[PDB]
Formats: sequence, C-alpha cells, structure tokens
Amino acid sequence: SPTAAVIAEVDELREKIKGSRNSFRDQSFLDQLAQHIADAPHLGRQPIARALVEDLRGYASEPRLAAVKAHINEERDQHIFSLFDASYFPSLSLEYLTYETLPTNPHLAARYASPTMPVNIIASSKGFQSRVVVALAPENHIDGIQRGDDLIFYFINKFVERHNRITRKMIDAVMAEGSFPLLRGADDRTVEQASSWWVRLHEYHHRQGDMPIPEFLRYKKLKPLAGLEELRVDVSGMLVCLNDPELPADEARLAYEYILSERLLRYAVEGIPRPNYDAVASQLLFNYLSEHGGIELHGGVIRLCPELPAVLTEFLDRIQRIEQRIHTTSAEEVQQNLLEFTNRYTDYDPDAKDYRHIPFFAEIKERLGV
Amino acid sequence: SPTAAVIAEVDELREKIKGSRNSFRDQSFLDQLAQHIADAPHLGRQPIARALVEDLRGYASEPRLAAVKAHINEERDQHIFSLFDASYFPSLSLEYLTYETLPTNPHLAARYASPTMPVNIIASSKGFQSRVVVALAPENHIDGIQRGDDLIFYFINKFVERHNRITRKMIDAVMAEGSFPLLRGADDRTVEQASSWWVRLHEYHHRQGDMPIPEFLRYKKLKPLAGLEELRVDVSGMLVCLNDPELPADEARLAYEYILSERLLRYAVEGIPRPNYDAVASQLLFNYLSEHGGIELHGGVIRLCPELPAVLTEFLDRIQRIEQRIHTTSAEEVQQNLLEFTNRYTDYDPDAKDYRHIPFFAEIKERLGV
Ligand SMILES: [Fe+2]
Ligand SMILES: [Fe+2]
Repeated sequence: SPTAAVIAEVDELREKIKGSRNSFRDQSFLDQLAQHIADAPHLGRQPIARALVEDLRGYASEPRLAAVKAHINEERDQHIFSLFDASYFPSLSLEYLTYETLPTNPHLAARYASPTMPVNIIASSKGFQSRVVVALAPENHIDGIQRGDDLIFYFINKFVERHNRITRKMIDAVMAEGSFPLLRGADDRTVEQASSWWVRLHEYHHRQGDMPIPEFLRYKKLKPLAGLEELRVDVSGMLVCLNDPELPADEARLAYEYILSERLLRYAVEGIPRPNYDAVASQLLFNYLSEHGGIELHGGVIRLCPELPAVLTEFLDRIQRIEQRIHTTSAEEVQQNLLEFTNRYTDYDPDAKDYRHIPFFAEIKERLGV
Repeated sequence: SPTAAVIAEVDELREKIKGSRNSFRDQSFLDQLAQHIADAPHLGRQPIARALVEDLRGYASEPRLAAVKAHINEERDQHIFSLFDASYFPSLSLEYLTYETLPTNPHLAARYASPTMPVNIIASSKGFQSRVVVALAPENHIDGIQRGDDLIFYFINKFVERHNRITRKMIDAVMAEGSFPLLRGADDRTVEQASSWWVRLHEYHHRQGDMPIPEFLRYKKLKPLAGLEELRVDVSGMLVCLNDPELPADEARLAYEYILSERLLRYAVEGIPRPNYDAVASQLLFNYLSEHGGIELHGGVIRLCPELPAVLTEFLDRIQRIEQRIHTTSAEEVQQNLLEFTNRYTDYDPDAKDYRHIPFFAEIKERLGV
C-alpha cells in the first residue's frame, strides 16, 4: 500500500523524536523535523506534509499551524497529519491518519449544525492507535489554538468497538429484558450511524446553554463538573432524539437507545480505582433517575420506566436552573451549586475530596471486569 | 473439606444479604442474620462463628464486634469471620477466611514491633477474592473501631501475585540490567519473605514521626497526601533495610530491592486514566530522584545511581522537615506544604485539580498494558 509506506515513514520519524517533547516548539528542532519530513520519499510528496513543513519552518515568527488546519478544515483530502501536544492524549506526537466520512441525516445536519466530523479511521500512525484517543480537537496541535469553525473529529470506529466490547455485555448483564430492543442484535453499520448522531448532537449542545464551552471551559474542568457538562449535552441529545419530529423516527429512537445505554452503562463504570469524570456524572444520572422515578432496580437489574422521558427533561431542567443563575451570581457560585447537586447523588468522600464508585457499579465492575 | 463446606455456606449467605447493606446495623436484620449463621450445619459450629452470632445479637446495646475481635486478636485459630463495611473494599460483606502465618526475623519483630500479621490466605469467601482487598484493618468491621493493639492482616500471597504479574515484567522492560539482582528469578517464597518484611516496616513507620496515623489520619486523606504518607513509611523501610546492622544482610538487601522495585515501578503505573494516590507519590519519588542524582535515565531505562541511599535519606529528611512544623504551624499549613512539595515533582492540573500520569509512565502503561 502507498498509504502504509507513508505511515511507516511517519511511525519511523515518530520514534526518532519521541524523546524530544520539550523541543517541540524549539526552532532548531522544528527545522530538522521539517527537513526530515520534506526528505521523506512517500510522505514529503503529500500536500498536507508540505503544508506542515511550511507551518513548522515559519513557527518562530508565527506559532500557528495555519496551512495544515486550512488543508484539514477545507477537506482538501481525507488525510490528517500534524505535530500534536495534547496532555490528555500523551500518545500523540507526530501523527498521520486517513479517514472516511459517515452519512448524515439532512435535518440533523441543518438544525443542529456544528463543525463536527464523525469519521472512521482507515489507516493511522502508532499514536492514533491508542485506545485513549477517540477524538481530535484543534487545540491538540502544538499551537494550542481553537476557532469555533475548526473541524473536530470523532473516531466513530473506536466508539463502535467500545460499544461491542463493553456496552452490549453490560446490557445483557444489567438491564431488564426488552430494555434496548432496537440495539439488540443491531450490526456495526446501525451502531455506527447512531454513534455519529450522538457526537453531532453532543458537539452542538456543548455550544448552547447559559454556560457554553469554550466560554466557560475553565469552570467546567473540575472532575465532577467536566463529567456533568458531558452529561448535560448527552441528555440534551437524548431529548432531541425523542422530541424532534423532523428526525426519522426509527433512526432517532435508535440514537436515543444508544446515548442512554452508553451513559447508563459504559460511562458509569469508567475508571480504576476511582470513577473518572464521565463515570461520576453517569452515577449522578443513575441515582437521580432511581430517586425520581425514571428507572427502577428489581434485584440488581435496571428497568427503564415509561416515564423516563419526563424524568430526563426534569433532570436537564434542573441543570439549566443551576446554570441560569450565571446571570445573577458568580461563575464560582454556580460551580458550588453544580457540585452540591452532583454530590447529592454520587459517593463523594469529603476527606479525600474525590469520588468512589457507587456500590451498584463497583459490584458490576467486579462482576464483569469492566 | 470441612473448611470448603464452611465457606460454601458463607458465600450462599453473602448472596442472600447482597442487597441489604443499608440494613447491616438494623437489629431486625442482624437477628435474622445471626440465626442463619447459627443454623449453618458447618459454619455455625465454628468457635469464631459462635462469637459473631453473639456480637451481632447484642449489637443493639453494644455496637461492636468484641467477641469476634478478641478471638482474632488472640489468634485462637487462623480463621477470620465477620460482617464488614469498608467503603474502599466494597466487595466485603459477610466474609470468611483461613490464613497461615509466615516466618519472622526476631530483630525485625523486636525492634520494629507492631500488631502486623503478614499471612497467606488459604481459603476464603468471595468478597476476599477481589484483588482490591490486600489487607484487613480493624475498622473494616461494621463497628468501625480500631485500637492500637488490634491485629492488622496483610495478604502476602496477593502481593506475590502482583509482583509476578506486574513488577517483574516492568523490571525487565524499564530497569537497567542488574538493577535488582537479588530479585531476578527469585522464587515465590523469597518474594513472600521480602514482602512480609515490607509490610511490617510499613505498619511500624505509620506510627512514627511528627504526624503519625491514626492521630493525624484525617489530615492525610487527600489523594496526593495519602500516597505521600504511604511513601514516607516505605522510604523509611527502605532505609532501615540499608542502615540497621542487626538485620540479616541477605534478607535485608532483598527486602530493600523489593520495596524499591514496588515503589519505583508497580505503584507508579496504578490507576486509569489518572494516577491513584500511590502512583502520584511514586511519580513524586521518580522525579525527585531524577532531579537530585539518585537515578538516571539512559535510553528510556532507569539506572540506580550508587548515591541512591543518600538521595533517599535526603528525600525522607525533606518530608520530615515539612511535617516537623506541625509543632509551630497548623495541620492545614503542613498539608499545603506537603501538597506544594508533591506538585513540584508530579503532573498536577490546576484547573481539574487532579493529576495526570507523567509522560515517562504513560508511555510504559501504553507499552506494557499495566
Ligand atoms: Fe464533549
Ligand atoms: Fe499504609
């Protein structure tokens, strides 16, 4: 493959520069990196690589990757290639991938528009193969820059894989029979489509509300609040799937099932020994739904109530009432209220100032190894 | 076995009460639980079970497991059986085990004496099989009480298993050749011995210094400080192995290499996606030793410098200078100086107010899947 030879070259330059993360903005390093990229037999030919060579060579005057991001944002081809420095995606240094886009529903694209690219990865360099890396944001490039119109990529194939390896097993073990009838048996193409709906709604709703990101990003990075913000947009997405009639009914119900199953099960068990941000928010959802009549536990099995849509709306309304007070109180005050809400439904240890998995999900972690 | 039949009956009872942790102190519950225990054909005839039945039936007037803890503390036999509530050991409800004790160096037990029981689990009920549960503390029983002379059990067999599953392949991949000669190839009984030395020195030093636990336990529960406290006692153990001439030199050097390898490698990769309390402290040690001439990084591989003993003393002396100010400042100000010392040598994210794995160990987790 001509692609695999491009990537072998990237993977080889990746090994060479792995010890040099501190030099990634040093112009002496960059000049040589650019030269090695230019001298690459198959990679130096790619327009995107020439975009990066130019960007890198100019970095000392303009610390931007404008030519690479212009190539990517205009989709001049389906190749991504850059130098990355994302502290939560530590596998990424110099990386390359090729992708393919996914079908999108026309109404969804128009009414809930955002610069979102749900894609499958076709080939990639070693850093992209890490299971941590499920998305790629514009600030992940070394320049740390994001603009509201930069494309954000979600690697749907990794979400399909996680759904298959974790979520299906949890549906069988934890939900009452009939809980997710559309998702039962569904193939990868069906899951893929729902997943791509999910990320589109998810990104859209990040930008809506009274404390949207990125405007309020630095108030939403405390672990329980980052998780709560992910949950806020996913419940929004769930309710859109239930309420927007201009969405095809069969596809919208499928996506609803997908978002609910992911937030109720897969995210709820993430993190060892303590829950990560997504799990805290998911456990908040679990316990809120239990206490307010949206779900019921019969012998450690979850029954989704018929009133669940109304309890989800109630839940989002409550988050929106807390956030709404940004207009009359400080962002610090809303934060404390977002935390107080969270801690009422989660297992918060006040002395550690951190969270334990609620016992329901700790037992499932032990039971299923998830 | 008569023992197999006892545990079979415990597990079944465990299974009956699995949904009843909110009732573990209601007398109506304990009454029925006591009856079922008394009525177990094999379990009910164990002397330890007579004790539990008695403590439980009496719990309404005296909420403590006095007869159980007296039997255990007096080592009337090697059987442990109680009703537990330990929020960090969520698998423990009604649990039973039998243990065997280990050899023991007389100078160690005289000079560094504490009520420490390094034992191997021979048979156990299900909750004791979770890999989380490596020790049993007196406050893990439902009464929540700990006395200074209460026995503390360390399940050395689980520490052997972890060493062989994690530490050994991390030695091969991460350490310079010949870093831990006494550990290479060593059989399980050798590892067992060094581990039992480790836990005794560990427990003993918890009680030494200017901020011993349990007295100062609540000040040491923040995530970075619980780790730091664990590291303070293990460095002390490492130095005792190096400095105290009355310990057999073969067993002492072995134990030194064990503690150092556990602290430099296994504990340093704990936690996904974020480091747990042990890993934060281990990463503090790693970067401290790097910056102060104790270890060197030669081609991605750790070299232990000849000077490492002196740098270890330096490191413990630093911790002790911070804690010593408890005599002239508040416990909260010492906390802040302990936090500040930690964050200078670990990857603290001030907006999330949590820690990331330092890149050196992130790469290792990705590489070895640890
Ligand atoms: Fe998000
Ligand atoms: Fe300890």
